[PDB]
Amino acid sequence: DVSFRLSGADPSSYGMFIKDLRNALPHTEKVYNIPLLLPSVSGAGRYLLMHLFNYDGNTITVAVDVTNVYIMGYLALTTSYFFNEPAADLASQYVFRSARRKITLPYSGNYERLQIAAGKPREKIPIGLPALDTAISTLLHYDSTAAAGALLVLIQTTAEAARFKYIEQQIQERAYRDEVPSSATISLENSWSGLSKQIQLAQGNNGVFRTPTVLVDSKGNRVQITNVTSNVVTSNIQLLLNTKNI
Ligand SMILES: *[C@@H]1O[C@H](CO)[C@@H](O)[C@H](O)[C@H]1NC(C)=O
Repeated sequence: DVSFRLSGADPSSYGMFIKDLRNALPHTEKVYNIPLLLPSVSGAGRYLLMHLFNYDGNTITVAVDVTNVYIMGYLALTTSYFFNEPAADLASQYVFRSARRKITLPYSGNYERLQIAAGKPREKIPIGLPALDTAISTLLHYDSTAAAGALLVLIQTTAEAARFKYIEQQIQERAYRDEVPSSATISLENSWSGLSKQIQLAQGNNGVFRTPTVLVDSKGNRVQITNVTSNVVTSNIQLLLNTKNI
């Protein structure tokens, strides 16, 4: 398991949590020195548990699929909650089985569905450590509309930060003040699968992408990533979605 406590949290302790999260995901090989997530894991070993504690010390446990860093569900006191999707239902066969009751959320875990449920795009939802504190607190008691926004915050401040150093740094900058994600942050989130694929395809193609990936940079400028010498590949991305899952 991995843990993070909002009480006394700072950029360093958050950085340690994101390091722990990354290090808890298994891999047998690296591609261009980036860990390649496994094609599959059978049984309960597929799921990592993240223990998150809000400022008051109340906690939820979040179940994460270690092959794709997708959040499947979470436990709050004696109630488990899972996304309304086959991968999440499968996860519910292995984690939080001791919950007194299980609620299936009225949406799947993908960004478009969560944004519909929340009533707003994540362009408009502030993120940061204070927002994460709020998100944990919200998830402690069932409210499906509120939970959608909370889960958008949760996914970005955990999984997406694990996947991209830039996003981790963006949250560290929001340690004591929330701010909506940069357009670059959104671009990277939307491009993780694509980047992961092209970095793997580059292995037998002299480091060259078969298809360029279009991103937005830190200054709001759109750019094409064409090969593995790009800063996105050398410095930023920290985990690759296995092409067998793309
Ligand atoms: C590879 O990417 C670099 C740096 O982003 C770029 O300047 C260059 O034109 C690209 N080279 C090839 C062969 O695609």
